[PDB]
Amino acid sequence: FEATPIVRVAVEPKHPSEMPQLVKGMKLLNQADPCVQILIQETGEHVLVTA
Amino acid sequence: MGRRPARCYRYCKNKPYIKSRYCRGVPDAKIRIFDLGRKKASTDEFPLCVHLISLEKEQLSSEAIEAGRISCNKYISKTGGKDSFHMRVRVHPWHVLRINKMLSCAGADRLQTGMRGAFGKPMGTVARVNIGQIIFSIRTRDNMLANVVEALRRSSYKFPGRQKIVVSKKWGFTAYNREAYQKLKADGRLMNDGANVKVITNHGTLAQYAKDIAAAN
Amino acid sequence: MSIFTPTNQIRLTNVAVVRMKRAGKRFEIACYKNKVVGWRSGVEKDLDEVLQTHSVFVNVSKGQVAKKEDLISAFGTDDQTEICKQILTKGEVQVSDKERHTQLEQMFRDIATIVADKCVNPETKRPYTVILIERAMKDIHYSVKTNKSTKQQALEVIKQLKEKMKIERAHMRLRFILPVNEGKKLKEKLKPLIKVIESEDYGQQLEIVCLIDPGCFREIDELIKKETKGKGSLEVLNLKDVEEGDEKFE
Amino acid sequence: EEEYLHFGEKADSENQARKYMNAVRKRKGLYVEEKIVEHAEKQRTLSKNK
RNA sequence: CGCUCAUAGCGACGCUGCUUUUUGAUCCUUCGAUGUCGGCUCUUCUUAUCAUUGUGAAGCAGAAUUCACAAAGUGUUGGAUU
RNA sequence: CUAUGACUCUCUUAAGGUAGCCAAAUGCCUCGUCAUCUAAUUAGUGACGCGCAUGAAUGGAUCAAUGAGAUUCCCACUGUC
RNA sequence: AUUAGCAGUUUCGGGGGCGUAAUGCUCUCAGCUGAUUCUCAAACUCUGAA
Repeated sequence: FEATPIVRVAVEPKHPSEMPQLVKGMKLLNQADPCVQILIQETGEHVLVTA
Repeated sequence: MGRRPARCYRYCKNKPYIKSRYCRGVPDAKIRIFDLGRKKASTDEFPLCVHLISLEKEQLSSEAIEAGRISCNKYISKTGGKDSFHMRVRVHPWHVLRINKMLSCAGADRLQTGMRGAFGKPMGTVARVNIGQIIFSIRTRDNMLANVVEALRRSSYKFPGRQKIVVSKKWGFTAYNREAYQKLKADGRLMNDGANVKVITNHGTLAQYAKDIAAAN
Repeated sequence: MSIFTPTNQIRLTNVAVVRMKRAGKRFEIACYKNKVVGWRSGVEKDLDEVLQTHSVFVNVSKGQVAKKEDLISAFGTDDQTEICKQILTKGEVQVSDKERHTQLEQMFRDIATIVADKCVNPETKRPYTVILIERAMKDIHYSVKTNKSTKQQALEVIKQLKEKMKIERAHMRLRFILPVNEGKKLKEKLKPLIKVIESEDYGQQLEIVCLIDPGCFREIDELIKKETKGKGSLEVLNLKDVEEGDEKFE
Repeated sequence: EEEYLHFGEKADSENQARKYMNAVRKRKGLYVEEKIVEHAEKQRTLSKNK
C-alpha cells in the first residue's frame, strides 16, 4: 500500500560518509515498515513513501 | 536629501541656484509628478478647494513633498476615491543644494576636505516657499471636506515646521469666488475648458469688432 | 625634541583603494569596502554613493593627490569623475574579510554545481544533486582559491574525493566519422587504450566511432587522433550538462 | 508588474498555489533543476508559420 | 508588517531634536617646551538601567522572553589572540 | 576555460621571471585559504600561491656546528600564584 | 526652464472598437497648432524700489 496522492519526501544524508549507511537502512526498514522507494525511482535517488 | 538630515536646509538662505547650462551636474528631482486623482474632471462639478500652506518661510525638500503626496494618495482611496481629488501640488523644486564632501575622512584627511576649493557639488533638489505660498491643493466635490483635510493634516506632519490647512471661497483653480461663479452661468459668460474656465469678456484687439461676444458663445 | 611636548602619532585608513597601473603610474581612488563590490554586481546606487571622494591619488593611503599631466597622459583625459569610474570598473579593488568570504562561499557552491552537471547514472533519474558533493568537499578539506577557476578546481578535487571513496560524474558520446584507410589504423591503437563504442568498419560506408569523455577530458581522446590521422570527416560536440539522448554512464 | 497593476487576482507567479509547487521537483531529483534540448527554435531556418 | 488587527512589538517614504562617548571642519589657547598611545593601579561622577529593589504593559496561561516608569542604592568577572 | 603560461599576434625599451622560494626580517587587502598546535591563538608551524611589491654574487635555495641576536611551544619552574 | 487637462487636427505616428482593418469617424496615446492652467529662470528680465 502506497498513498493515493503519492506523498513523497526528500530523504538526505546528514553526513556524506553516512550515505552508504542511509542507503542500507532504507532496505532494512522496508522489511519492518512496509513500502519505500529506495530502488526503482520516479523522483530522485531515494524517497520515503507511506499510505 | 536623504543622505543629510534636512536640518541642514530648512531655512531659506543663499541666493537661489537652478538647473541650467551652468548647474549641469544635478540629480533629478524626487517628485517628477504633480497629478493626484482625476485630472479629466470638469470645472462645473468639483466646487470646493482646500489648500495647505507652509506657515513658515523655509526650504521644502523634494523628498518631503513626495512623501506628502502619499498622504493624499493612499488617503485618496480610503476616503472618496479618484473622483474627488484633483491636485497640482502648487510648488515645485527648482532650487539646488550643494555638498562640500568631507566624508572622505573616516580615520584621517587628505586636506582637500578643508575649505580650499570649498564650493560644493550639486546634491539635493529642493523647493523654496514663503508663508503664503501654497504647497498642496485639492480641488473637489462639496461632500468631501473632513475626508480631505485629514489628508492635508497627514501631509503637514511630513513637512518641516508649522503647516496651516484651509478651505478657500472659490471653485478651485480659479480666481473667481463661488458668488461670482454663478454669474458666469447666469450671464452666459461661462466657457468650459475641461478643467479651467476662460470666462467670456467683451474687449477690443482688432479694427471693428463683434466676434468678441460671438467667438466662444 | 619629541618626548617632551607632543611625542606625535600615525593614523590608519578604513576605506577601499581601487588601484590601476596605466603607463607605469599608479592611480588610486577613495571608495568604501562593501560598495565597490556592489557596484559591479549591477546595483547602480548613484556613483556618488560608492565614491567617498571624487578625486584621484597617486597614493590614497598617505594622501598624495594626482596630477593633470599624469592623468591626461595616462587616460587620454583630465576630467576626473570619468577616470574614477574607469578605475572602479578596471583596477584591483581592496575588500573586507566578510566580503572576501562571500566570494569563497560562492566558489564552493560553484565547484559542487559543476560536478552535479553529469553525475553517477544507474538509470537516468538518480543523483544530479549539488548538496552531497558540496558536503563531501567540506569534509575532505581543501584550499578554495580565487585565482583558480572553478571548473579546474572541481577537476583537481574530484580525484581526491574518488579515494574517499565516492564515485562521481558520467561520460558522454563525442561522435566522429573516420576515413576508410586511417579509421582502421586508429581503431588498432584506440581500442585497448580508451573505451570506444559503436564501432563498425566498412569498405564503402566509412568508419564511425564514439570516443568516451565527459567533455572535461576531450583533449586526451583527440590528441592521439591528431597525431595519427588528423581531424575526421565530421566532429560532433555535445553539451557538458547532458549528452543529447540521456546519459547512462558510471 | 504592469499587468498586475491592472489587477484581477495574482496568478502565474509566487502564490498560495505555488506553496504546493515551490520546489517539490527536487527530492534529490532527476536533474539539478531541468535539462532539455530543442530544435524548434530559429523560425527562419525551419521556414515555418507556426 | 505583526494570520486577522497602524501604534503588544516594530515601523516606510518623511519630518524635528538632543548628545559630545566617533571623525571631520576650524586654528582661539600653547612652539619663554601642558611629556604623546595603550595596559596596570585608584577614586570619583553620569545615566542613555545589563543585573538586582519596587512597579506597570505584552502576541504575559505556566515557563522563559520582550516593552516601559521610579531609581545610579549594590553589583558590572576569568582567560586565549592583538 | 586549464592551475600556470611553453606558445602565436601585437606594442613599449633589449628582454619579459627559468631553477627555486613564499602572507617569509619581502603580502595593501590581511586576523588570506586549509591543516595543525591551544577549552579558546590578529600569535606559532606546515601546506596553497597572477607574488599590492619574491627570485638568482643588488646573489637564489639548503644547512651541521656557532649565537649576551629574533620568535613559538613543551618540561624543570607556583611570591616572575 | 517647467505642470495640467481642453479644443482643432490624423493623405503626417501607432493600436484598438465601427463594413476585414486602418489616419473615414471615435478613442486613449504620439506629433503639430490655438486658446487657457502650474511653478515666474544668482550668471534671464517688458517694469523698476527706497
